[PDB]
Amino acid sequence: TGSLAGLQMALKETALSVGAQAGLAWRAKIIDEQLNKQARNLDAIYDFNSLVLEHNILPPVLLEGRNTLNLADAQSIRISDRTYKVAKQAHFITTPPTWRQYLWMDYVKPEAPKEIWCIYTERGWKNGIDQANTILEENIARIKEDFGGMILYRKLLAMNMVSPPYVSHTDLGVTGDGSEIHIDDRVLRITALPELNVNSAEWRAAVAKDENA
Amino acid sequence: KIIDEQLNKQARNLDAIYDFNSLVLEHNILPPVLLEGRNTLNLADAQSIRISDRTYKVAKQAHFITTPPTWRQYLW
Amino acid sequence: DGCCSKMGGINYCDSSAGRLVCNNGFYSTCYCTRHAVMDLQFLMGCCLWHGGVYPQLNSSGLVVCNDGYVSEECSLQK
Amino acid sequence: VPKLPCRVDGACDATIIKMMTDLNKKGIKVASVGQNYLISIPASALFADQSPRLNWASYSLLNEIAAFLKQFRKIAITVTSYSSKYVSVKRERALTLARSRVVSEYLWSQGVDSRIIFTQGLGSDKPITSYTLGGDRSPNARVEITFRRAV
Amino acid sequence: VPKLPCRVDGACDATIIKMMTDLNKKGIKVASVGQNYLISIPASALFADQSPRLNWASYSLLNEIAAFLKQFRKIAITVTSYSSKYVSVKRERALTLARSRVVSEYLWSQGVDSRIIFTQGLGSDKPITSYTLGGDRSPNARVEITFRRAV
Amino acid sequence: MKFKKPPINNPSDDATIKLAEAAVSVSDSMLEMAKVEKVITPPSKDNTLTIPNAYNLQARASVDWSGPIEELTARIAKAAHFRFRVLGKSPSVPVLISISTKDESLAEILRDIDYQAGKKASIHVYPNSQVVELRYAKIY
Repeated sequence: TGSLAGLQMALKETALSVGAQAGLAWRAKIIDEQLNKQARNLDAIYDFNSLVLEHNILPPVLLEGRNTLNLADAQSIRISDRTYKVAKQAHFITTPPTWRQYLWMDYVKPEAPKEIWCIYTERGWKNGIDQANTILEENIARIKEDFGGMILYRKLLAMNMVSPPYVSHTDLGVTGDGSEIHIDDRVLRITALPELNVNSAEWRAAVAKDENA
Repeated sequence: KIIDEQLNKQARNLDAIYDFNSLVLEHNILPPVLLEGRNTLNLADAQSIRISDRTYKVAKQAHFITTPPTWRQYLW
Repeated sequence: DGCCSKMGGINYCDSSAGRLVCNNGFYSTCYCTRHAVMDLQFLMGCCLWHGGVYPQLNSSGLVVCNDGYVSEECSLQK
Repeated sequence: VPKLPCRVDGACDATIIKMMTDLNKKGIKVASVGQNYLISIPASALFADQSPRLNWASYSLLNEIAAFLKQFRKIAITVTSYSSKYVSVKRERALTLARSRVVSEYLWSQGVDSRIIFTQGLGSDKPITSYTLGGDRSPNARVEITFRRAV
Repeated sequence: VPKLPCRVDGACDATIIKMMTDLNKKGIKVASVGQNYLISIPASALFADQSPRLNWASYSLLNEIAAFLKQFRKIAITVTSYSSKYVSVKRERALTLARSRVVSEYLWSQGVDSRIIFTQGLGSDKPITSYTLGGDRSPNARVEITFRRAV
Repeated sequence: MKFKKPPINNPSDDATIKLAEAAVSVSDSMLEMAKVEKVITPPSKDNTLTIPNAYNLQARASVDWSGPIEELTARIAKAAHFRFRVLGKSPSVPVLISISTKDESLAEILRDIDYQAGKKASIHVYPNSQVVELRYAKIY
């Protein structure tokens, strides 16, 4: 061990196991209190309601990558400038989504329980706090994915690279038999889903000026 | 441990000496590795000998790379 | 222990930079997350610059890395 | 935790405050606005009368300044020298360039861990004071070392 | 029962009766007919002589009124200001609008949990008294805050 | 000669740090795409013709509302002493709005509601008859 002249545990795991849960639950409570304090700002920021399309259709989610290289193996490479992908497809909704299904963390109060006991209970406490922060960060990434994909859809529809959804509605009159009637039946069905177009000759560019003095 | 400390002290001189980055070919292709031998004799057995003046051999073949090699994969 | 000494004490951990902030407006020298710029030059373990240790348990003492190289250096002698 | 580092090495907040206080009482001006830092040195404490030759005793002051500069982490440093009007514009442009070259070399010889050091000499173009009666004793003949603390 | 709330939070009947009694003895008129509530304040206890500038000491009274308003649950509040006749119709319409704007802003800055606050200034159009001899000392220059308690 | 740097606020939470860092990127994505849309299709018309102002549309309000459109517009019209009108059938999926402002005139409240309603509903004001009108779109 070291120089030539220098050459010349169950409570361990039980301490970690009670510390991790308590740290996780306590940090989860504090996270929920901070989320509930700032409830109006998050509703103003993640405004799903004002992104909805014509017939209450949620827009598709699109993803973008730039300056792409793949080394497939030795002897072959493939490069590209940009790539676009449809991660999720459009559909009908009745209610818009909200931030609470993404960001809210789950709390259940754990009521289910000395020389070196204290330091390892404290270390387990730190581990639980760190784990809770990591979980929250992945949730933030997920909500950012949904909002950014929809926002990117609006930009590409404006710049004429996707097609809008096409919807057809049929009007029936007064339908039914003598035991049951419906007065004004209408059936709505979207017949063309949005999709990228590969004809590059119709694409439209946007040049934004600045003018002063 | 002592060897690693001496390697970490002199890290800029070894990067200046083993400069793989400025040997790379046109499309980021690592050049092949060639070997040379001079003044060669083989006594195959009794009754037969074979001699040559120089010999050249391709030890390794060229390929695509994404990053150049560094001295740390060899010397650490 | 004493991070913000001759300042007002610890204000908070800025996780965007990974540093503590003192009670005057100075950044501290102490780190407070692991994703802070630490200047690491010396790392322990073996089979670095290969894939790491291939995790089979061996009858003999050879240690083999994930790319087929054999560490004679971490291997026990006879 | 026992094998990760716990702080940037060789650096302490008490040492930073101590050396900044000692430098301000000695007469070298140390100022900080936001994260930019300025050290301003009068030319009389470093050079002879308008020659680019250091005295032997001012190397202790340059050593003290280098010990201050090792406390931070940084990317670029700028050293600029300014003087007072003597003969023409060219003579003091050459003088300030020589002064900045020598000072930045000794600072680079000591172990300041910067990536770039820029040096320039502006002559007597940018005065900070309208009282121009001294020679090299004037308060507006100086060298200034500026940098930004990085993260 | 231990985890449902047992009452609306921060509210107590004794506190409501206490503050209503204290406000009526101080001179601010608090009245209740059915479930509608009216608070009437003389303009002399709040403003200077017909300027929309509060005194510094009247903010304690506005704080007291805000502490009263936090005891209820409500949807809309109306603040209306009335004054006395000085120069033209326009000058006091502008004056009452400015007074109501300032008072409703400070009330909104404090934490009254209402959904809408409406503000208007009626000038000197609707007098509650035929004795018009005072200036701003007159009893019919006032601000009135009215609301309906919801459920 | 104690050294101090000016902004010294209350301590911060790392959850709020992460939320702010996500929000800044959302904000400038929104900014860039709004630039693109404004350049591609420049607007020509303004809803001051459909909602002009009048006397007693200049009373003021501060509002914080997160529900359907009809109740808030009825409250605004009743405060403005106007009659209230509905045209068309209300849709089955409700039209939701969200307004959070401070101190503007009722005409501007109405115009912001008109902008946020979008393709689903419209607001018209007739000052000679003192009528506020909300009409629903002929869709579905």
